[PDB]
Amino acid sequence: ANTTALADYAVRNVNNEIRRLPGVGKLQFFDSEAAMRVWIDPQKLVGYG
Amino acid sequence: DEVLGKVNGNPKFLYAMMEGLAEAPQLRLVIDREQARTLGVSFEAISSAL
Amino acid sequence: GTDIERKGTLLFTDISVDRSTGQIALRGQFDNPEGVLLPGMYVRVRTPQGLNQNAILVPQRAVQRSADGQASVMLLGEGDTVEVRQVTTGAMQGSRWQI
Amino acid sequence: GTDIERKGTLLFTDISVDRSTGQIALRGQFDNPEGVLLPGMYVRVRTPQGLNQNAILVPQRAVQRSADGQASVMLLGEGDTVEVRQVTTGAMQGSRWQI
Repeated sequence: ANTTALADYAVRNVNNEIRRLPGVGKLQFFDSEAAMRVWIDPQKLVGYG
Repeated sequence: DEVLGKVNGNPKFLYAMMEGLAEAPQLRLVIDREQARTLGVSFEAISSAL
Repeated sequence: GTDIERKGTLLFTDISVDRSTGQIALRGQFDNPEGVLLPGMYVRVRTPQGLNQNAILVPQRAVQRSADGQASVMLLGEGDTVEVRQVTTGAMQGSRWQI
Repeated sequence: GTDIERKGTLLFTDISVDRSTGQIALRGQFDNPEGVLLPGMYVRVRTPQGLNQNAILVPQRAVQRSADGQASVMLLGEGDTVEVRQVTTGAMQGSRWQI
């Protein structure tokens, strides 16, 4: 399970709604956030100079 | 280790433990700055690459 | 930037790859009767990459891409039911994808 | 980028280290009956680095290191007593260290 898709759904749809609720002073989302990862292969970089 | 030896052997306490991460082996990188430089390698390139 | 299309024949395909980019250079010949094509223009050449007889195409509107990048299609299961089946995604034609 | 695998033999090991990169050059000859291997292509070569007849491989989690960097291993001695035998560790293969 790609936990990152779940976390992105939670941040885009769930956390904002709850933090909008009356009475709640702070939401502590206890995980990461989506990000374009660039997994470089240094051996390819070697091959291409 | 002194205090934990003196404490954990004393029956006054149920247990005592370093609530903390134990030392781990590390991999120091010995960079010959002079050697790398002579080959034309800046320290900036090595630092950025690592 | 223009609506000019020219048909041409693949004359030659190189054996050696360029060192800097790792790409092969090819050569085609295009008739230039009206003088439209000028020497040195940057041209995007559409080159056929093999023909498959059993290819499957559904319009892009019907294929959904999930957050992880895997795409699936909505197939009608037994009892007129909706089933999720992941598909391995291929090429592009018009407004239809390949599967 | 491809599953194309080929075998070859090492022919020549240069003796002069490159001054700029601090490397030695080696030359290997590879059969290319289908013409798949193209000149100039970047490739990876798995060169053997010597054979060990009595290589000792242990689970990687079974190695300890002291404050000085000297690696040591717990051993089951006579009488089911744990002994500390110091060890020098080699390379890392999969989930095991070469001893």
